[PDB]
Amino acid sequence: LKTLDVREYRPLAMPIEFRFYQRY
Amino acid sequence: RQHDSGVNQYGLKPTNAYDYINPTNLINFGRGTTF
Amino acid sequence: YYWSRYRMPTQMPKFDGPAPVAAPQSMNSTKTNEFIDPIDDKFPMSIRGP
Amino acid sequence: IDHTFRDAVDAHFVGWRSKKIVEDIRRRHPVKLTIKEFQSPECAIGKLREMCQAMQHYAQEKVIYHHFTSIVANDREASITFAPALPMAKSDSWKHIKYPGEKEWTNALRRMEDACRKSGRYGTYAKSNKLKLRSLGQTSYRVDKYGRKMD
Amino acid sequence: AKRRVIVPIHPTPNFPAHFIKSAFTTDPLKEKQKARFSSGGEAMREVQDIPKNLEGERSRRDLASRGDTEFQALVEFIEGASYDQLISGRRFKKVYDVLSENDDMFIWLCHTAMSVLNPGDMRSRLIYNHLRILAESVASGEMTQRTAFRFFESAVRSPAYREIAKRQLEGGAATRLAGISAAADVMRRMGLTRRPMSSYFELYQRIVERSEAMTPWGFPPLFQFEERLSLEPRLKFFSRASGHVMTPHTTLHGRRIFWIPPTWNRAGRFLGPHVTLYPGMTP
Amino acid sequence: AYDMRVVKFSPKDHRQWIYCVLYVGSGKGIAGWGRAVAPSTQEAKKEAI
Amino acid sequence: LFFLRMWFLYGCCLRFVLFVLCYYMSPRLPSSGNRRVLYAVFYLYNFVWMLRCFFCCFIGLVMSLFIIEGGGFVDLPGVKYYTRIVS
RNA sequence: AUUAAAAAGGUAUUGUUGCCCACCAAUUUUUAUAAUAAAAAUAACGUGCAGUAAUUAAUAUAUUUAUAAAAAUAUAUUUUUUUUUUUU
Ligand SMILES: [Mg+2]
Ligand SMILES: [Mg+2]
Ligand SMILES: [Mg+2]
Ligand SMILES: [Mg+2]
Ligand SMILES: [Mg+2]
Ligand SMILES: [Mg+2]
Ligand SMILES: [Mg+2]
Ligand SMILES: [Mg+2]
Ligand SMILES: [Mg+2]
Ligand SMILES: [Mg+2]
Ligand SMILES: [Mg+2]
Ligand SMILES: [Mg+2]
Ligand SMILES: [Mg+2]
Ligand SMILES: [Mg+2]
Repeated sequence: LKTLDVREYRPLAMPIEFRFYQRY
Repeated sequence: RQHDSGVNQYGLKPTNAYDYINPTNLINFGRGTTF
Repeated sequence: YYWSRYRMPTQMPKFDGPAPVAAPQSMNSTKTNEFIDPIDDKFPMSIRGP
Repeated sequence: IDHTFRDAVDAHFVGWRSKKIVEDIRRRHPVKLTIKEFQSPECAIGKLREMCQAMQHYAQEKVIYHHFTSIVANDREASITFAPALPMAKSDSWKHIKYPGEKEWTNALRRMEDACRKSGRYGTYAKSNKLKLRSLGQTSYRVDKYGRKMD
Repeated sequence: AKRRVIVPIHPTPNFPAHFIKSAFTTDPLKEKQKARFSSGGEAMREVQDIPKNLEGERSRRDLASRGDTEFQALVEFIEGASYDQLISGRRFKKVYDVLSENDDMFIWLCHTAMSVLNPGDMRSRLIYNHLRILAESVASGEMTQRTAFRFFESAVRSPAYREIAKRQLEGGAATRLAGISAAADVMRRMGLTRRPMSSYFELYQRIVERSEAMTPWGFPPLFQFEERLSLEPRLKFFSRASGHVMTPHTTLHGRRIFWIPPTWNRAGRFLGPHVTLYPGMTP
Repeated sequence: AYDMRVVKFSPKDHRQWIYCVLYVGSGKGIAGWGRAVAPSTQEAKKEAI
Repeated sequence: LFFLRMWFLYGCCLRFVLFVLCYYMSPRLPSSGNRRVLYAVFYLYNFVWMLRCFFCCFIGLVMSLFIIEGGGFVDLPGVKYYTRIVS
């Protein structure tokens, strides 16, 4: 695709399922 | 002591790692807000 | 000099520390008076008097 | 139906827009081309002439019949108006693709020069001297960020 | 872009260093922000709440001659009725805070009396000593109320406890008298209050007010005690606390105690609080 | 570690708060660690402690 | 570690090359200027390859062959090889 | 004497005068060369205004359509904003 971020977007939220996918 | 355990001197007391990185959340929500 | 009068005779108190108790401090939309005492105006008039 | 467009315009635009407008004439629609944004009256009819001389070239091949109607050369707008042939009895009785030619052009030109010289305003906008950052890619010499040579 | 160039000012006989950095800023995107607040000796000693340390002779002398602080606060509030002073909401606040210094301790005890079905016989020296110790640990901050409560219910009572409870209780709710006489007894024998009655009165009162509430003796587990999110001070459970068009521009215009009174630069038409513009006639 | 987080108190108001991470220890068998987000550097230090 | 930028080293740490061209190229914003690029040639198994590399070196009296060295990244996208000395 | 307080989204990050989308020129580089090869870097010019519940909500498949984003219809769907009859 365009290979680079056009938008600089940093969401700060860290939902537990996104991180430990072994347990949820 | 004189007030709540989950609120310190500067605002809500930041337990998870989300609050150390994003500490707006400590003191802000909505228009209605007081200390 | 003529300005020799206007030196500080004593050492001024430093500002060492935090806002005083119940100071105005301002969140999202907050109408703030530095002037009005926070605690003593909020006190009901029937008690303190006009 | 009206297509208004600017004065500074590419060959590309002229091409596909030309074909658009002709295809609209084909459908019996009212058509008018207009420039309401221009640096000079001169360049303005430069574009009007361009688009029309593309429309001729295209529409005489697909053989759709229309006559040129009105040239309004004005201070705030420079515009030309076309109308289609009503029926195939109107295409067979009068068969023509009819456009302006140098007389009407240069005359409404002079009329726009004077109409604009009277009100004292020779365009709605003019090009700006600003030079935006530009890369040329590969070059044989040193070049500053705006694309100009190093003396 | 014609960026404003501010020349830095160096300390002066009348313009000391800290004054400069506090009252003057060379970055003019920071002009016109707002007012900042600071504290010196007494307001700082209040705010910062640094508990003193015991020390050599002067501190112990000052512990000795200390006397009753609860009465002192009250005197100082009352004294605002003297002709030469006003009646202060701050003096009242200090009064309040000394009356309620223990407060939540009482609150805890309420829960041990009313929030527990069948807490054994509360007269027996055993369960009594459990209660005593936990109370003294809620006071003096050694434990959280939650931890002390969960301790109290999980404290060791007697073998086959439920099956002995089937020999007294139907649905397992004991009678609450032993509990209250116990919980008043502890606060009396512990030195918790300066004046003896206060223990018993507060503990009793706080129960009687809650008696009228819908589902009075149950509590949500999260709001019952200290936790990250809490209830607003009016709704806390056994707590002690249970023109108009022109007004935003008026503000100052009532009878207003001030902090810093306004000045002529910062307020255009205001005349001072005392002023009476539409005076009535009085003998 | 010391660090800087922006703290937005309103759509205009922006404060600079800093962030401290430290650990207290005594080789005698007792340690502990803390972190805090405060207004000043000294503040986050004392806080985290 | 990015192993595909080394394609023309063919498993070797340094390379020899003959000079051909030098043109100039403008790096990825927000870094502006003119980065000097040298267009080089070398041969392997009687195939003649044109290698395109960053010119960081020092050029003295006119000379032909350089020594190409490996990586790191640079402002200029697609530049992968660098210059060591000139012979 | 007629009304008003309490439920809400942001691809931006002092934040809508915010950002982005495709075509439309040059060039740079690899190759599996389909109107006019494909893909990747890219900072002109010109058209718009596709997207951020965003001026007929969006997303996916399907078929069609075409200056350019895309648009029409057929299905599923919320990474779209909610409005609520336990026999009347
Ligand atoms: Mg990113
Ligand atoms: Mg977000
Ligand atoms: Mg809200
Ligand atoms: Mg390799
Ligand atoms: Mg780099
Ligand atoms: Mg090629
Ligand atoms: Mg291509
Ligand atoms: Mg759409
Ligand atoms: Mg749109
Ligand atoms: Mg839409
Ligand atoms: Mg779609
Ligand atoms: Mg489709
Ligand atoms: Mg289209
Ligand atoms: Mg589609």
